[PDB]
Amino acid sequence: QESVKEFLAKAKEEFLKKWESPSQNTAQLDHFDRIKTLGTGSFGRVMLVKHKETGNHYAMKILDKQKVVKLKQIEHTLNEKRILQAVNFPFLVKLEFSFKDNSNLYMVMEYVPGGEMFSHLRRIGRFSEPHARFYAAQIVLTFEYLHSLDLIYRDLKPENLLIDQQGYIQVTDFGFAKRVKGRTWTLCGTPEYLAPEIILSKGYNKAVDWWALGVLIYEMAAGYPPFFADQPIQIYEKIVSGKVRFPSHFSSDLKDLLRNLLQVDLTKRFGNLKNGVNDIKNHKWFATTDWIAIYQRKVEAPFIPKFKGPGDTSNFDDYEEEEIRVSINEKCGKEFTEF
Ligand SMILES: COC(=O)c1coc([C@H](CO)NC2CCOCC2)n1
Repeated sequence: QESVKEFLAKAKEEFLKKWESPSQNTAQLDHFDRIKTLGTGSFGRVMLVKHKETGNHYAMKILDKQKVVKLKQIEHTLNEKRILQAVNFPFLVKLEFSFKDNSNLYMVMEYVPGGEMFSHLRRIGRFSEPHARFYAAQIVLTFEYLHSLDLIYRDLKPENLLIDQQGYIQVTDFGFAKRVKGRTWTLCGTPEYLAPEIILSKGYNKAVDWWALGVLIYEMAAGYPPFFADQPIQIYEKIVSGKVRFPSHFSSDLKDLLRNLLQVDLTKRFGNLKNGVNDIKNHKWFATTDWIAIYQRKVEAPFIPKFKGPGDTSNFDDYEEEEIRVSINEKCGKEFTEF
């Protein structure tokens, strides 16, 4: 379709210009007031902050450089910031500022108060097929965009999808995203969502994102993921078998789409065939989806998360509040020069 082709050509042109000349050092820490910790990880945290001059709220991801190095995440953190400052799509969280100091890397992103899809899914139990399909369509369009830029996302899971004030998805956490023109090899991603070729230590490509979409759609429509087991080793055994049991309440069209996304043979997997994303967009399960209306955010969403305003944190969890300490001495300057 000429309009999609022209859209994606322009998208790549615009991405490449920012990719080749990344923005750097566009804010500093004392421009913000810290409000609340929204999430943690082994090498950083994400805090709700408020800009002191504008009053705008943001989600500030703070990465400890020394822990990034120790956990062998240097390239991944450089990927994350370089990609985020270069992309632009309705369903991707926007990076507004980035900077670094003696101790930390900072990515200041839009704050989405509706919370993670994970929370809403666990609260409701499962989404109806129309509700799952609305979110899935946004992921399909997002992956069509990312993959056209030679980007692999590699962290699709319900925790990484925020629900915004219109009830639409915003994909967050580009910590594993990478520009890859052929194959890549790193073991990363959450066990339940890993494609077989990742588990088997193969060179893999964008087809792993389409596998993860199959896992996501299954989990949204069932309320639990298809390869569920108590420990990762047992999850991995189920994944590589690819034996999947579908709830009888799944429609036949849903089952057919899922068998083609959860195809162990990556050379047969939807999204990775000659017709690319169009095998997904044209599948019967998506027959009711108006792809353009989704892109233009003209479809009424299945629900609007309850929240009081742009500063409300009620849809996020409570964490111990720790210092944001900045050393008097620069750490790991060399490793993060390009950030
Ligand atoms: C270092 O730890 C993180 O950066 C982190 C941990 O948990 C999360 C979640 C889901 O991954 N995403 C944010 C995105 C912005 O709004 C709150 C949640 N991020």
